[PDB]
Amino acid sequence: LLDAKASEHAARMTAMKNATDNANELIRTLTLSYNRARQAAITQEITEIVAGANAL
Amino acid sequence: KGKHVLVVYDDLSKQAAAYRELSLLLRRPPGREAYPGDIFYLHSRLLERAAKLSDAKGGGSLTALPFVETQAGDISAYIPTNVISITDGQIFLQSDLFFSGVRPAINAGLSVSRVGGAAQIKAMKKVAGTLRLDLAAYRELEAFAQFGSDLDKATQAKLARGARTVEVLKQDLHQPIPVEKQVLIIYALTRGFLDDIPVEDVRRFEKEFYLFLDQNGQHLLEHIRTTKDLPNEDDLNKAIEAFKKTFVVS
Amino acid sequence: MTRGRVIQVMGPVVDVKFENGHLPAIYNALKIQHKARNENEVDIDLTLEVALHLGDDTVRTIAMASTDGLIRGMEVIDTGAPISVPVGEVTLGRVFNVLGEPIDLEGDIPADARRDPIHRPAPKFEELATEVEILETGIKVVDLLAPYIKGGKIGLFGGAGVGKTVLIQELIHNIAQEHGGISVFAGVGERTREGNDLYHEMKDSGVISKTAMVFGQMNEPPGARMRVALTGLTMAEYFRDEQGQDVLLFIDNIFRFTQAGSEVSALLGRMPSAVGYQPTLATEMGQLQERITSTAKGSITSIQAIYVPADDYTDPAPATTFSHLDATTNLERKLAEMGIYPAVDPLASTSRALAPEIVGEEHYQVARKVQQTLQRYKELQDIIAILGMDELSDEDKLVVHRARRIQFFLSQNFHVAEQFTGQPGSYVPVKETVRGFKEILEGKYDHLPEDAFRLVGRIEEVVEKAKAMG
Amino acid sequence: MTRGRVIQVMGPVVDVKFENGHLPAIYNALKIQHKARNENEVDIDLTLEVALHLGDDTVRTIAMASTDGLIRGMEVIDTGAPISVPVGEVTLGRVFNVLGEPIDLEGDIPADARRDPIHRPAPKFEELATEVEILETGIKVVDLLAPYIKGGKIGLFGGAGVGKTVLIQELIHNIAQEHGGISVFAGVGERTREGNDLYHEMKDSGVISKTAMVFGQMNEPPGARMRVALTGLTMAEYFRDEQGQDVLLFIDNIFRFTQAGSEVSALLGRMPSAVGYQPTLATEMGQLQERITSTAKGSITSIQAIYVPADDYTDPAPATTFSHLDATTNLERKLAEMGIYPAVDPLASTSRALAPEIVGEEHYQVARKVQQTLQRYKELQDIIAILGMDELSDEDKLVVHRARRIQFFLSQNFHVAEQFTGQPGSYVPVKETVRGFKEILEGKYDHLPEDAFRLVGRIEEVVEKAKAMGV
Ligand SMILES: Nc1ncnc2c1ncn2[C@@H]1O[C@H](COP(=O)(O)OP(=O)(O)O)[C@@H](O)[C@H]1O
Ligand SMILES: [Mg+2]
Repeated sequence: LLDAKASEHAARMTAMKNATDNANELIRTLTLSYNRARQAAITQEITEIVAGANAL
Repeated sequence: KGKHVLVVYDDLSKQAAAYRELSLLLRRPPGREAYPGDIFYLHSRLLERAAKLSDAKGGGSLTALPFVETQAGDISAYIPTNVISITDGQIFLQSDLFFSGVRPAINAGLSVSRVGGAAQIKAMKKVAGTLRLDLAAYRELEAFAQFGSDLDKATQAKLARGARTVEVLKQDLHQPIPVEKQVLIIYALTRGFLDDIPVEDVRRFEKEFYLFLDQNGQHLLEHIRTTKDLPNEDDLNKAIEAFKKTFVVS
Repeated sequence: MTRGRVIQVMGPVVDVKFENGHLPAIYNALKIQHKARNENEVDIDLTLEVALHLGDDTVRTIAMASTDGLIRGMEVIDTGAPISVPVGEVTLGRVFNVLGEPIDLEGDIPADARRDPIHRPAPKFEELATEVEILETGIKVVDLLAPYIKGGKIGLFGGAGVGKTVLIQELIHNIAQEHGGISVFAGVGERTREGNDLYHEMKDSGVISKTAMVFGQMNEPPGARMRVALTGLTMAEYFRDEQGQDVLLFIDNIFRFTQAGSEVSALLGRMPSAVGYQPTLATEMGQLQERITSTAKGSITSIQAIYVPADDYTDPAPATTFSHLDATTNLERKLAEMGIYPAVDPLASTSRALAPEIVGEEHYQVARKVQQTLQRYKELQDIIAILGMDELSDEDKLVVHRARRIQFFLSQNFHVAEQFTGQPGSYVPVKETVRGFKEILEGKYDHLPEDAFRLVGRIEEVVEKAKAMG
Repeated sequence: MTRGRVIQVMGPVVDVKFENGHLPAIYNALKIQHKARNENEVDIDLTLEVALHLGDDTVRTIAMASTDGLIRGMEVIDTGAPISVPVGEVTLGRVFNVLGEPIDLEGDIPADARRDPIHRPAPKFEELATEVEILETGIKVVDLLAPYIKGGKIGLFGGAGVGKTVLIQELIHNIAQEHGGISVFAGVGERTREGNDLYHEMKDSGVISKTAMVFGQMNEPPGARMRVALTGLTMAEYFRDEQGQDVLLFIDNIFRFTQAGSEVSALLGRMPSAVGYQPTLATEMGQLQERITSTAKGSITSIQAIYVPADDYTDPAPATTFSHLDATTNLERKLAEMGIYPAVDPLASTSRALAPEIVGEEHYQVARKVQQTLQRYKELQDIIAILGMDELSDEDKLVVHRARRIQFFLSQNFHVAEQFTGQPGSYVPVKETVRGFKEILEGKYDHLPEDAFRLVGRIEEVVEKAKAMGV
């Protein structure tokens, strides 16, 4: 029983570490898309403002 | 003239696009997403003309069901937000719910009716008052119960009840059913009489219940359709028990 | 002589040409009253507000109604003053439009009644009050966790189902009963059926006898949607200035006020702002809000329901609006379902008046302890969830036991809704609220059932209700 | 007779001034034919199409060829009618340009043949037909989850380099060989190499004896790309109406039509739309799409390829086209990279013919179950990525196990892909597809490795591949 408890704790620790690594990778892959979308939004907004100004 | 009218607009997004094109061709200054300003005024003027006239005006009524089509399930877009800010509610449909076997894929969490309660009969109100709480609890628990392994007794009971309710709420295309039979079926669901029925057997249970009511218990349907209220609880309970006894559980 | 001609009609914007040396001033009102000359023309009775001086003796105006049927060359008369609305006791119990014309079925206002201009500069620095004062509302939740500053602006958040109309009616009733002041409602650009329902509810409850209402619902043009709030503000300003009493001003939705100006800006001919709004958004909002201030005599305090589209708090209109608020009240559908009326959220609501040097050290300590206990209970509900099924220390049980009592005691019975439930309702002073919550925290009543704390009012009402229950 | 004069030249847009009271109507064709007066001029043979009336006897036109060499003051002739295209039995087996001049070097069209105007109104409401019937294609995923319709509109959406051309070629190879009617191919804005290869393919296969082609490829100026689709459509309409035949219409990248429209729109003097497109994007596309309909006299079934710019499915040009189609297949780069061919989305693709009373109760049930299990697998993706398979419940393991095999079995080997891989290809009947997917759903093949389902075809080929691998 004692050996089983020790093994359970070690396995949970390893699983949590792997989960943290996967979460960090997902975070960076999402930040790339966030930057792309931010650039696209800024471009669209400035284009709309300039077009509205030129319309007059 | 004192009559009741129902109006359905197939797509207000097409109207918005056409109005934007016309305004741009007339060389009016564009605004957000090239949509001209007063794009909200257009839809407000259109939709605000539907009303329930008072008794002095003849008592007529016009109800409208505008449609708005979204891109990739984005409900926070310009036209969807403008239309949502005008109407008295919204019925939201989702692709994930559509393909998960749930038709007509009503999203209960994101749907709301600002006239609810007053727009229901007494029986339907007193039967379906708790259904929103039931679905809220089911969704909240199911959001994590597939891995949480909490397995508390109350959580298990709530999950089973919510799954049975979700199975009940499904429907087939071009298959309308009377309001009295709806009242009876949600009554049976909420009272817990079908809590032992398997989920896969729930739909066949509902079909057999409608067939059984078509033969016996017809006076309950007549009473509901004549008085807009539930019949005596004991008679309805014993009829439900009789149908449950004669039902073959698979 | 002093007449003009229509030269351009482009939706809500109409251009009028006057003779040299007779131009109308900005914000003046112009009337078009044309009779059908034949069967190819229609009758028109339209009002225009002067906006710009375009030069060459021409003036650009915005219409207060529909411009369908206008013909280039119609005659325009100048009223010589901005739009004027009647003020006084005659406005109480009536319903008006943006032009000050009654829209109910009762008689018209006599032509000799006093009328005041809509546009007015805000009171200057030397006239305002030199200290913060607290408006006693009589509602326990508001008076404890989010005091209403007298003369300040309060933001109200909440959708359908919650008791927003009930809260409004109760506030009007309590203020008129205790502080002796009237209330004013301004329906700026919202649902007509909702406005009608509110009117009928007020008429049934009897609160209508001490209020005036102006409706500019979303079926009206932006010209009226811009000015309805200002008409209501002038109606309240009369009572603030002459009668010298504290009054209430309710605005149905302050976002539509900016939206209408944004709609008309493009046709007026101004360059677009950041998100398509008008470049004058901040100054327009300031000129509207800064007239709602407390002075030496009387004051105006405003409850403004605010709608944030798509919950985007970075939008320029909510961003500008939030810079004027002093308090905040959030209505919770969860509390409404649990039955804890007024369903005011005890944690989401905030107020800058909750300071030790304003409400008092005892009040501040009681409020802070209540907030801490409620936060702990909210955390412990999650801890009860996700495993840990009622396996917690003794202090967790104690704080949950206290928190349920506090949450149920936050509920209160109202003077309104006594026609639905035979309970007469109560008005609970802030000292009594503080004392009762202090006693509950101290455990003086920790042995009582939690059901006895619901809809009681004062602290004793709990003990008599429990004794009656047995 | 009345003549005009060139006023302005700005790229593919030309201004022409006419005598008072003799302005040409909109959509008319104008001809410029100039002979070099001296050594500092070039010969010109160009045609124009009227677009706008600018006032003061001025007309703004669109050129169908390069405008290099035009000089302010050249003489313009008005033909008095829109672009006229030869049509009839002559067009079969020939290749034309946008103007209707053969480019196959196989002779010249007689000068007295019937020619139809390129612009005409759409068919009326009461002239339409609404019969629904399944068009069998031999592709497993198309036949299962999104059946095609005879006489309907079919769209194939996709990004750059995903397989739209391959799917078009496979559909041609599967349908056009045995259709027995008349086929029309319009390659608007596509590769001249692809056009030449496809022409040689029909010449080899003998199908060319019953088809007509108009290319107007991507190297052309926007004027030709804006009208080659109508040039093909008028021949298709003639064959539908006069002879009452059944017509196959293939269009490659109908998005190029709207792209050329947007390119021209800026110079015509219109306010830009949301993302730079023309304001008239909806109506211009509607006037073209609504003419491709099946009527009482005849039926036209059209398969159109649609390009998605930058893989953005919310772009206005792809977004507006969705309302005109009956069955749509959505190709995905994510599926393409994994190795699934065709890389069609099993959930995004939809068809109006997928009903219990049309395809059959068993077919409908199998399709619904497959979509449900695929949706569940898609939902589990985030948890799989974060925690892994270890945290799934017992039945979720089974859901993933079935879903991976279903997704792999949805792939197929194509006849047209033999020259690049050596796989002979397959043609799977819909009954075999339904039976195989039902067997997979029932758990009959849960023991086989998932790689055995990759590119086989029939369900027995899965067993053969697994046994060859050593199972
Ligand atoms: N069934 C298939 N088997 C193998 N490769 C394929 C298949 N379908 C498409 N491809 C790949 O797609 C590419 C051709 O894409 P193509 O259709 O020209 O892109 P687009 O849709 O932009 O025209 C080829 O390189 C080929 O490798
Ligand atoms: Mg291609």
